[PDB]
Amino acid sequence: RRTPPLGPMPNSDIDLSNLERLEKYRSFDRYRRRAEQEAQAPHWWRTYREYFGEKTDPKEKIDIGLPPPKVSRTQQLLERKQAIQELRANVEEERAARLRTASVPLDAVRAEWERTCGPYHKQRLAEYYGLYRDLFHGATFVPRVPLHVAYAVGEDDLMPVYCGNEVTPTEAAQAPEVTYEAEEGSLWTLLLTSLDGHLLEPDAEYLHWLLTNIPGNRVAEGQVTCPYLPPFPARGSGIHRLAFLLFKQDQPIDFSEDARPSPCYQLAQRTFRTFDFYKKHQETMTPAGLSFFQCRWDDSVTYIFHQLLDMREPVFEFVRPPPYHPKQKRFPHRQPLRYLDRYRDSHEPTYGIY
Amino acid sequence: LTYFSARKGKRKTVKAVIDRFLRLHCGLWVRRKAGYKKKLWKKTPARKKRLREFVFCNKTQSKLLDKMTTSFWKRRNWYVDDPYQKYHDRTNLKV
Amino acid sequence: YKTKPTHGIGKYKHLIKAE
Amino acid sequence: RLQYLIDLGRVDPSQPIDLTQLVNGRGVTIQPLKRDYGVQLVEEGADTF
Amino acid sequence: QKRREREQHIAECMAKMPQMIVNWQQQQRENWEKAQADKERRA
Amino acid sequence: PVENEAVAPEFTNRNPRNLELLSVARKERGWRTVFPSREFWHRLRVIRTQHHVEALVEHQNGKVVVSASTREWAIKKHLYSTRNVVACESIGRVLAQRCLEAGINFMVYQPTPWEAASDSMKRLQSAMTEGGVVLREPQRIYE
Amino acid sequence: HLATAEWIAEPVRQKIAITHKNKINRLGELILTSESSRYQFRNLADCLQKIRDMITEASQKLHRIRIENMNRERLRQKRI
Amino acid sequence: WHPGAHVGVGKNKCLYALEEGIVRYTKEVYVPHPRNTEAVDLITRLPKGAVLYKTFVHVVPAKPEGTFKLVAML
Amino acid sequence: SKNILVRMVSEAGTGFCFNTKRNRLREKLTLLHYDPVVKQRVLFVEKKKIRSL
RNA sequence: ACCUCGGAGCAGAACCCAACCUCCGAGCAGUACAUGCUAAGACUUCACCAGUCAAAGCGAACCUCAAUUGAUCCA
Ligand SMILES: [Mg+2]
Ligand SMILES: [Mg+2]
Repeated sequence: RRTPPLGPMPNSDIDLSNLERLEKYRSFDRYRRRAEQEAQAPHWWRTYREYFGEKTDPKEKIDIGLPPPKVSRTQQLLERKQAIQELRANVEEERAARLRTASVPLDAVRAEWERTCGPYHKQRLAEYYGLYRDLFHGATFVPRVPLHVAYAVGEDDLMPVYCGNEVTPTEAAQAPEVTYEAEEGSLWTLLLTSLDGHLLEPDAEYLHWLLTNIPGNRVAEGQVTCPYLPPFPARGSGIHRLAFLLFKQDQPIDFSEDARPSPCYQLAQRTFRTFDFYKKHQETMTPAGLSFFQCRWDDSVTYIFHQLLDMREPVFEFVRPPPYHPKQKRFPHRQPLRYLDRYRDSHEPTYGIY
Repeated sequence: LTYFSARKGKRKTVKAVIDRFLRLHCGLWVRRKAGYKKKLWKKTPARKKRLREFVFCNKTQSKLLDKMTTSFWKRRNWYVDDPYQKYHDRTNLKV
Repeated sequence: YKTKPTHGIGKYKHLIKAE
Repeated sequence: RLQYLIDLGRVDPSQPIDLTQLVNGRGVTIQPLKRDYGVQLVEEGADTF
Repeated sequence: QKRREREQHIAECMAKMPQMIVNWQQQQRENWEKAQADKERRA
Repeated sequence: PVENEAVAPEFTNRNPRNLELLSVARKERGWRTVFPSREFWHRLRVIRTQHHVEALVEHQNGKVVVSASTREWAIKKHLYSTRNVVACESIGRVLAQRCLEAGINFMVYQPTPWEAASDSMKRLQSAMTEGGVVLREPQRIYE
Repeated sequence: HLATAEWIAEPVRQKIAITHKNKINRLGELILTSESSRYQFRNLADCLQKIRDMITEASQKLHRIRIENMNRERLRQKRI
Repeated sequence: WHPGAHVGVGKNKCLYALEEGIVRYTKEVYVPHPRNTEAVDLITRLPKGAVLYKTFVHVVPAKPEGTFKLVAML
Repeated sequence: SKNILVRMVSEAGTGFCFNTKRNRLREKLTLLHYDPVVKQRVLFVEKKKIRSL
């Protein structure tokens, strides 16, 4: 029996009567390019994508954030052409390019990159680690405003904080310095949250470093509702990603639901839901910045368990499921002598009635 | 197989299966796989290890030789320096 | 499978030169 | 079993225990013509002794 | 006495392995060099 | 009896990256006959076109992790040409910074025989190794 | 309790503390467990044997770990 | 058939699962290794705009690798 | 009578041995092999023949 | 004339299927010497004998071909 094809089968638009005049696959690289763009395209038949590909809804994610400024593409393109034409006109780049001795300042490229198109890439990184799906249950934004944070270790050196960095708790035991490039008249807000830090329930976040009503870049007079307490990544719990996020407070708002006393290290008070928190307080403002890092267990984590948090430290551990074995059969055949050892519980011997 | 002898009228076990097999008290019988001492040069490593490993027996051929043997060979034996002590008994067997 | 609409999707000899 | 048999009182701990006192107590059978030259102690029972 | 004389015999030959091993690779290289010398005449 | 002392038996972490960082996640084995080896968690792909050069780290599911591009204005303002060996070593050096920024310490990159023999890719391979990224993973853990 | 044990000398005591930070309790007691065998005597046997092996060595994946520590160290070139 | 999604291959071209779960069959594109000359030169003879497919078995991992469990509250 | 099967012996005196095929015309061979006792690659020399094939 | 083994049609599409039915072949060869040791889980020439695939671990590097062959005792 045969059935017609539901959709248009491949290699159908082509014609077989004309075969020699057609242009051939010159190289392996041309084939895989055709194969790859074919793969990203959809197909009606059952494929690898519809089994192990996240099940994103067809509707685009909602993001009422800061739109881009209206840059004049005409003048912007002309200024770009002014830069490359004088670059090619220079004399020293010819030798340096063809002798392979040139380089580039990394931090300078980083500085101009994060101002030009960084927030789109940081948005891409955010959804990869799962910041948006865990925070807003899918809704996204674009952190247009840059954001730099550092942990002052001693006085000479410091640990930076950017998207996807590891941070030690010993260096994160104090408060960090923050800069977010705003002089801009109105207020701002900042908060530090841990997504997977909670242990009693999923989709619950803690809060370690909250500041509100910060006029301008200066951070000192910004009042704190939730005072500082470092995180506590337990041994064996794995890795916990700590998230910076920042909003554009257009006008001052009170904090009654959110107001907390002197720190007192009560996780029942520290825990809440960012989803409902955004729906109540943040209807006047919108996201402006974002960053995050990762933390792990260390000696200072053990210190705060016994001394600061006033509780016993937990000790988790990853346990795999047991190795599967089939149902026993009292007369095996063509199996090694250790068929019994695969099912015996006690490795030691024992004698029943003697 | 020689159900009643002539001098005493009792079953008689042939020493063939004694040299070939071994009993565990649960009723199981094991054996060394054949061809494990011939033409090892041509065999792949996966084959010769499969031959070196022991193998149990089906219930039928186990039942067949069980009819042959006598009750003396079926008793419980507590040997010393015997690795088969862990296996004479059975554990966690349902149906 | 033959009865299914996906039949003839993997065949490739009808493109290349026959010899 | 040794803890069990003394609790039953068939073999007295006041006197020295022996294979004779054991087999007189019928603690375990023995078949010397079946080539068993005695009896071993077994670690199973370390508790409650 | 049986395990001692064989173990020290193994230890004796053990110390001799790196010298003969270095000679072993040189044999294959001398056969490699001799291969190029002969097949050039075959060509 | 303390609220802070209250702890559940099981701890549920909703981070898929937690397992691979612990070397516990499963890497897709198979495709031995097919060229791109699925035995990875983070793969890089180079696209050396006749106009620009691209490099992007991607996850096993085909999702992009981080990208570096010669089309980006921030990178090309300081190059003479968008495809020279200088571009391949420079894009490799800046990608090493990005991988180290995004916590990507290990990753996979399978070049073809001609791609590996190319001096540009060799200097590209030398770039992130100096930056502090190695093109190898540890073997999986399980028993 | 570790620090109270007079039968252990001073340099051995803190050596066990810093090298076995995982097992110490909040109250300061070192906790140790073993469940390999069904016999509590044999369980107590290898328990003190591990303790004996610990004090002896005190009196005397990591490849991946040091890589990231080197990666973290070459990332933090930053002055105030 | 051809492997995929935790399905190894033996020397006798037999497919075998590596993870515990459900089996699935699909059809995807086939790109050989450069060493497979008969398959590499084949795709070069093909014309651009046309692509060949092949069957692929795929095992769906049912259960996760494991679970984080409390060991001691000290 | 093209090939010939030959055994080799451990020069360390351990007694580990195996077999491999050899051409009837080719000269004596000396190759490395992983001895399970010595537990590293060590040179074995083949001594005599066993059977033709 | 044949007696064993492998491939194709009969047997078109999961498996199997005979005829003194129609054809082509095999009783080797080549390259390494980790062609090392162990181990989860399964198939199996319709029984058994056999024949097969192999995760992972120790220890290391950084097999192709299709049949390509033979049990027990004994030496
Ligand atoms: Mg069968
Ligand atoms: Mg393996």
